[PDB]
Amino acid sequence: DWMPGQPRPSYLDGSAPGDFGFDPLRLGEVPENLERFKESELIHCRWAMLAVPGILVPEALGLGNWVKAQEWAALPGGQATYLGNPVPWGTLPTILVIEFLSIAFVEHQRSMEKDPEKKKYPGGAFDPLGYSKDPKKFHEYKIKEVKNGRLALLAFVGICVQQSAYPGTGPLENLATHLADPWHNTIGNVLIP
Amino acid sequence: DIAGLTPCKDSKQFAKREKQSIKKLESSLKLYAPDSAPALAINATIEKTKRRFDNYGKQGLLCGADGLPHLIVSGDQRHWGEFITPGILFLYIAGWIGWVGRSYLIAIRDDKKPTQKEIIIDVPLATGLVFRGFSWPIAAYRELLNGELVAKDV
Amino acid sequence: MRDLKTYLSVAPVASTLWFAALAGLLIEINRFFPDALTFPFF
Amino acid sequence: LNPSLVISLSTGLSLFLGRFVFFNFQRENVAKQGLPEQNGVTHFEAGDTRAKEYVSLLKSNDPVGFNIVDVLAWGSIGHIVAYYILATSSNGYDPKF
Amino acid sequence: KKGEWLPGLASPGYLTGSLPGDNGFDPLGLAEDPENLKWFVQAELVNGRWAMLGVAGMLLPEVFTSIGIINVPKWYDAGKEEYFASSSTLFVIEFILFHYVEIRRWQDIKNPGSVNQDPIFKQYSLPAGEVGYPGGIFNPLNFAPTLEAKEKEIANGRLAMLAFLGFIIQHNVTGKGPFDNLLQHISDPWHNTIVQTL
Ligand code: CLA
Ligand code: CLA
Ligand SMILES: CC(/C=C/C=C(C)/C=C/[C@@]12O[C@]1(C)C[C@@H](O)CC2(C)C)=C\C=C\C=C(C)\C=C\C=C(C)\C=C\[C@@]12O[C@]1(C)C[C@@H](O)CC2(C)C
Ligand SMILES: CC1=C(/C=C/C(C)=C/C=C/C(C)=C\C=C\C=C(C)\C=C\C=C(C)\C=C\C2=C(C)CCCC2(C)C)C(C)(C)CCC1
Ligand SMILES: CC1=C(/C=C/C(C)=C/C=CC(/C)=C/C=C\C=C(C)/C=C/C=C(C)/C=C/C2=C(C)CCCC2(C)C)C(C)(C)CCC1
Repeated sequence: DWMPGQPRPSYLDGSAPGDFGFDPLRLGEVPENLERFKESELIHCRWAMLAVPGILVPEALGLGNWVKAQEWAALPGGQATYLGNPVPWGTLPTILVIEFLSIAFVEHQRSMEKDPEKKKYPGGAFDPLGYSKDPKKFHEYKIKEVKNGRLALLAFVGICVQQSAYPGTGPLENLATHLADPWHNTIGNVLIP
Repeated sequence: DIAGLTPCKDSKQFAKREKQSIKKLESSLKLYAPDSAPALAINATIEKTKRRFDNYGKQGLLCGADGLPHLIVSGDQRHWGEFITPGILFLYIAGWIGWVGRSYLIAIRDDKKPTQKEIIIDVPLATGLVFRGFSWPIAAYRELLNGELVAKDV
Repeated sequence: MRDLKTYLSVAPVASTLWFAALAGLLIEINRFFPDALTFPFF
Repeated sequence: LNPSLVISLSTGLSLFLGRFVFFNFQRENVAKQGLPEQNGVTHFEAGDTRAKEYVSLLKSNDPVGFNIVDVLAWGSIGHIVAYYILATSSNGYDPKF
Repeated sequence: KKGEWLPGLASPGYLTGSLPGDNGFDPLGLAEDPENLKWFVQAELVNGRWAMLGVAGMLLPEVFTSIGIINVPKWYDAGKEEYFASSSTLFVIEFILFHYVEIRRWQDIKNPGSVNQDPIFKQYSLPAGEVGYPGGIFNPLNFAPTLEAKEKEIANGRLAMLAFLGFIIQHNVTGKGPFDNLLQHISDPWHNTIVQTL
């Protein structure tokens, strides 16, 4: 239960992966919407579980924050630099057309297939090691995935809001500012400027 | 300052209005004797004019190019006394009036002739209800949560 | 007597007494605190 | 920088997407959408002599049904995207970071 | 005969007398609805308890300062002082902690007995008490929550709430603190009254 004392909604039984009973606005009132949301949540969860590592790992190295690592395209003659080496296709029109064709194709494959559990948990070629072998550990990993994903989503909100509270900063740079003085460099100073 | 305005304590037109107003009253004063009653009346109006202009300039009122106090109702905390604070005071009084009148209409709606107590006021009932508006934001808020403020299906 | 008090509770008489008391109060308020475009007590 | 290069690449990719990628979604959506109808019946059946769709021009020996109109639609996409790319490259516009 | 706030006036019907501190006092009829009465009972308890701690923390450090034992800032000047943390950080700590505690108490107000157990440690739960009077770890000395005892809690809370209402309004018009006001009054009460202060 996400809030002990509150009665659970009628349609949230507790069987679905991540079913802690959270729907105050009753957005999943319709099973069509609820099933579509169950797919869309995992998509956001998985994009965030790929984003957060890619957002904070280059910062630990010599590369700047994720906001400045997407800056060459602002100026005319931009040149991308993966690992400090100027890649030849660094121009914005090149990457823009490349990302459009590839991302649109792959993400549209998800639209053309409605099961609608293939839209959630496809597997097959996407499960070579076969962690879906046991329908109990596979559902346990479903719980592990949705909680890891919600954790990464909350972290992505933190990164973006911190980026707003400190324009042109890094998440780990904000962490170091908090480590310098946790009692004088807290959100209270941006909550109470 | 805000919106290009200058505070009335700094505006020259504001001080020129105070001068010309006082000098106009003094021009009316020379016609009468120093011990006269019109003289004490005009002198009191002059002192009342000085008090008014000084109070406006002291409480941070902003003046335009015309030397007249302009009010800023955007919510800027430097001028809450110009709208938000008197507005909250009004909403307290208005809610008081409406809540007391509503309590009266509810109390007489079950009378044999409810129209009788609407054209002939039941002053005892009124005097007992006039002080319920003192806590009107509370009694109203509770009636909002308990479904007592709005008639069901109308 | 009771009929006289019932007459004093009629709508116009109650309105006059109520509005007269209200008019006198606002007059004395603007007499001890004349002008005032703002709420100065902050 | 070359108009033929941008126009051929843009139109070629547009026709490629519309034939092999965005084809089944477009056809199933235009099937569930249907023909526009007045008073619960098509414009032609109601009595509009000029509202009969030209199935002869829609005839195509293509295995999937790509006809002239599909070429015209996705080709117009390619040329508009091409001239957008060309016009955005020649203006020399640059914001300020 | 449960105690009459006004010896002449009768007690309202909805105020039975089963509540501690009941004296038949509700002229405006704010607790006519039993649900409003149930909510306002908790509001009186929490407001009275905070007022009791507040009045103590405002008066007792100041009298000990004016006597000479300690030198503690006054209750209105204690905020401007410098502390080990930024006042903004102190605010966020207090907000988060109360945003957890007050909502846990609120779940008991709506649904009684629904938050008696620790969610971290499954054991170590609270025994069943009444709303506003949580047992278990909240009563370590194991006193008896009864009448008089609860009536004295409400009575001290009412006087402390009036005491807080006095402290804030006094400090506004008199400039100094509560104990300084009492000393100024004790020196010459007939010439150091609210009549003289205004
Ligand atoms: C877009 C991402 C997304 C989506 C699609 C879902 C979808 C779903 N969630 Mg989930 N959730 C998310 C993010 C998301 N969640 C995040 C980030 C968290 C961590 C806080 C959670 C934590 C969570 C819990 C604990 C539970 C769910 C549950 C559910 C399911 C039922 C709720 C529902 O039907 O509402 C549908 C949701 C939407 C339609 C998304 C609406 C988005 C709105 C418009 C904007 C959100 C405002 C946001 C607060 C802004 C903050 C930004 C910041 C700058 C302030 C459902 C399938 C419940 C469940 O039973 O799981 C099966 C459940 O118990 N979620
Ligand atoms: C910790 C997060 C997490 C968790 C617990 C799961 C859990 C699960 N996933 Mg999932 N997934 C995730 C993240 C996660 N995923 C991310 C970020 C993506 C990319 C968008 C995907 C994309 C994905 C797809 C397409 C599918 C699944 C499937 C599944 C289910 C069975 C497969 C499995 O168990 O894999 C095991 C997971 C692990 C062994 C995690 C260890 C891997 C390490 C820790 C990665 C760390 C390296 C670095 C940070 C990431 C770089 C890797 C990158 C190059 C891919 C299972 C419930 C399949 C399914 O639904 O079954 C039917 C399915 O088809 N996942
Ligand atoms: C909570 C409270 C006070 C809490 C104070 C605190 C925490 C103080 C904290 C600090 O000071 C310290 C300790 C140290 C300082 O350095 C810092 C600060 C921060 C300053 C007061 C409540 C105070 C609450 C009060 C005064 C409530 C009064 C309610 C009344 C009188 C209602 C009566 C009636 O409603 C009935 C019952 C029936 C109706 O029909 C008629 C009417 C008359 C309406
Ligand atoms: C802040 C501000 C502002 C803004 C505002 C806004 C924009 C808002 C709003 C608002 C709104 C939008 C509100 C609402 C409403 C709604 C509803 C829905 C209603 C209601 C009411 C009622 C219900 C009532 C009841 C009663 C009472 C209680 C009293 C007496 C009696 C009666 C019955 C009347 C401005 C800038 C201007 C100025 C400054 C300040
Ligand atoms: C034989 C064959 C083939 C081939 C084919 C081809 C090659 C074709 C085509 C085609 C094409 C290639 C088409 C196109 C295009 C189209 C269109 C239809 C167009 C257009 C244009 C436009 C529309 C324009 C507009 C404009 C203007 C006018 C000006 C301004 C600008 C703009 C741009 C806007 C293959 C082997 C493959 C297969 C089998 C068969």
